[PDB]
Amino acid sequence: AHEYHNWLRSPFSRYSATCPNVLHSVMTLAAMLYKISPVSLVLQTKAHI
Amino acid sequence: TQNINTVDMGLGYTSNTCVAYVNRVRTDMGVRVQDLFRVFPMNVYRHDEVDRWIRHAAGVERPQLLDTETISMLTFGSMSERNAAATVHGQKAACELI
Amino acid sequence: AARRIPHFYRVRREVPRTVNEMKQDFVVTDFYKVGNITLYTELHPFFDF
Amino acid sequence: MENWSALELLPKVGIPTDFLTHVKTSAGEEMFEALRIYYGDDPERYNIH
Amino acid sequence: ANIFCTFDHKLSIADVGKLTKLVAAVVPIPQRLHLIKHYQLGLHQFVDHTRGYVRLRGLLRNMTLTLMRRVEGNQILLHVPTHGLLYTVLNTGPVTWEKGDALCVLPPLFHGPLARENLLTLGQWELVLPWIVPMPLALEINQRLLIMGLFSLDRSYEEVKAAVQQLQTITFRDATFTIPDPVIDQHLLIDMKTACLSMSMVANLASELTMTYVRKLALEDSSMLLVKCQELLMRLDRERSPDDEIARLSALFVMLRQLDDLIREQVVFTVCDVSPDNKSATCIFKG
Amino acid sequence: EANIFCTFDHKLSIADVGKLTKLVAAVVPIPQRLHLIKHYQLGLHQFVDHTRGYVRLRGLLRNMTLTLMRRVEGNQILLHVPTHGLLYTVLNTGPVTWEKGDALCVLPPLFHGPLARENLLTLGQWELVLPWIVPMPLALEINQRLLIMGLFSLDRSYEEVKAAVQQLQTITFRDATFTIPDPVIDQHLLIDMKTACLSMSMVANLASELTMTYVRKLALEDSSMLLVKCQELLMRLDRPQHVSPDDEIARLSALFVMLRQLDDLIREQVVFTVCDVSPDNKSATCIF
Amino acid sequence: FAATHNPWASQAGCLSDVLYNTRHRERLGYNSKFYSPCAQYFNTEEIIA
Repeated sequence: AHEYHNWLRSPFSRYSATCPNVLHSVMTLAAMLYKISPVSLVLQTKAHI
Repeated sequence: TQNINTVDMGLGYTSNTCVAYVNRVRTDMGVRVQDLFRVFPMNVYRHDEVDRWIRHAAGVERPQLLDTETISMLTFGSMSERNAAATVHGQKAACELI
Repeated sequence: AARRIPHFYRVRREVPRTVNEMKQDFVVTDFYKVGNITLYTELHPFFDF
Repeated sequence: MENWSALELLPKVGIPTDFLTHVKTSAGEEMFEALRIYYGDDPERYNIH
Repeated sequence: ANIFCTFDHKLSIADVGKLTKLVAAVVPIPQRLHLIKHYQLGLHQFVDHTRGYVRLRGLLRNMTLTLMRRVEGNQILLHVPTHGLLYTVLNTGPVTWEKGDALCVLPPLFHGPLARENLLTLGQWELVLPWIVPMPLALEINQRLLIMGLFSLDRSYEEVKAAVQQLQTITFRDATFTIPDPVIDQHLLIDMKTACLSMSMVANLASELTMTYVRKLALEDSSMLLVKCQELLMRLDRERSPDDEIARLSALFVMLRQLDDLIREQVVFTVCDVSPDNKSATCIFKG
Repeated sequence: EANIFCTFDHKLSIADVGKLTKLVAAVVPIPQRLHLIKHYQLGLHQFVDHTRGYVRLRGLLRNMTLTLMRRVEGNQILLHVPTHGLLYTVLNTGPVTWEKGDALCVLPPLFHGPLARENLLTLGQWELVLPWIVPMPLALEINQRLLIMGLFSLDRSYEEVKAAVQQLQTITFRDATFTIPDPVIDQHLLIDMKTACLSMSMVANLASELTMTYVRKLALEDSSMLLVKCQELLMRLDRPQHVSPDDEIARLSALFVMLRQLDDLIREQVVFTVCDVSPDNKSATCIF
Repeated sequence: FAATHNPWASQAGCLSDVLYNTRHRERLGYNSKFYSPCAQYFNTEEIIA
């Protein structure tokens, strides 16, 4: 248990337990993992995400 | 050289101004968000090829050669951006908060 | 021409892409911004220079 | 050019010239044909040739 | 050419009684106006946290400097000196003057001092006068601050700490000062940092440009000075496109032009007979 | 001894003396410093010679004395040598905007661009060309930039030097444009570069072993923009053991005097420093 | 009567309180001549003093 050094913090496991199974929740588990790099930020905003 | 000097002879506040009439604005109610690269010229990313990438995809040109404007900007405080060519609106103004 | 199609890939230098691909990286409310560097090459609707 | 000592030495007519804008604005925006401003009090009126 | 100055705040009688002791001393002011408010007067408007002392020297070099003459009700008779005629001053510097030296003017180094200018303060304002020190001590203490700042980047070792403690002391005639560090808590002040950076990088630019320019120069008429120049360069080395060299040479000149508050110490006075207690001295204003 | 009279072989018409009476308190140099002079040595047109060098004129006008023109009444121009210290009023025709703090140095008049080249007095073989009064940063930039033209361009073809100095001749200082027309490579340039080479070799040799590695330590420690500039400028060819306090003191003294004898080639002693500028940027009241 | 309607701004040491306080801006090497209109809302040494 090195929770502040992992790459998946508490809200990922908080979100996995309460989701449905209609193949959109797997897309949300995917796209919660967009990084928060400045390069990731300019790439995300540069397509109006 | 004259030198007047006044004595206030009022108990409370004996003179009231009121904001009366608006002639015009001087800003533009604009959306030109604040260019933080011209406010903080000291900071870059510590790794190269990601500093030049951010300055490539962030619309701001890189200072190529070392001019005395660059060292008076990094040391002292002066007018970083220049006044543009065409201003039919007026003075520009915005800021940013997360 | 078909037999030396590996003989370009033995040397492994990256090629910078055309500006025609720099154009179509953008969304329709961003093509008229100051950051679009492909405005000095889009002149005419019929002859892209 | 038009000598301004003939303005400065010759006796002039007093008049309430009330024009609507500032005088230095009407100078610096060249509403008049030929201005001659001095911000001091120059002695060039006195060299009477 | 006489100047005036007025204080907006209430000025007591003790503040005048401690200010009029400073009846003839230098007070530099930013602009030669005929009437100037007191916030601009002095050097309190310039000090802050991040910037240090070399900034104060650089802005004081280009600043005009005047002489305080008399006091009145709430107008202060500042008086700008003229080149050639002679005046009287006082000694706010901590060194006893003697005959015929050349005084310099440098910013005072006791920022937050034990003297605190006699509590001659107003609301968020305080008066401060620059030191008036003769020239050998002036460029001496300039070198002392400089090589105190050079050692500041690797100070974890202990013999360099004792070297810095040696540098913090000073000697003169009956004079001991303790000039504090530019470094406080593992970081440097930005103007001191850019000063030592400018001189170290103009030294490096010389070290990697002279080996090009002895060959780019020596294909003209050679001299014995030129072969001894390459002898110096070659002993230094054996001891171990236009676009880049144009930037190297431009950066060379513009970065050596940032030491101009260090490489030239310009004299501002010539001492005449001095007084007993060595606090006052008639003098000739130069420059 | 204070007032210098002059004369012309022509006479002076009302149009010409009306052109000239506008130039009260204008600066005019004198090659000789004698009591009575002729107008064929007044000004600078005795010494102008194109395809000889703008730098020769920069070294020559630096050597003349300076005067101020006033009180013209017919065959008397009355140049007046300024004493050392009193407040004078001057007048500039060189189009540069001024500032209350900036000092002044004299430069030969470079061409400005419009092909006007105003001479304001035209005689049979002699026009009157006038010295420029310019602020101190433009004077330092002119001196360092033509020294860059001299030092950079040895052993090169005309093509890359043309492409470099076509953009290096331009100085955009206070919304103007400028050009340095004749940087020609004279013996004066060769002795200037020889002193520069000697001073650079001295500060490369007798500097410390710890000042060479200061920016390397800031590269290993800190990260700024000009640090990235220094790494791109020096990185291509890539515990203190020795400590010595007093040897470092003498080393910095030698480094200082050799930096000063490098800096002397571009930094002239100032000739004027203002107290006020006229707000239409014509005259100024300066002390020297 | 709530705690804080923007928890990345109010409490001492956020991104904006370190980004706009003139103390932390002077530490971070800022241009003193640029105006940023949020600077009057984020000081304390003008406010709590």
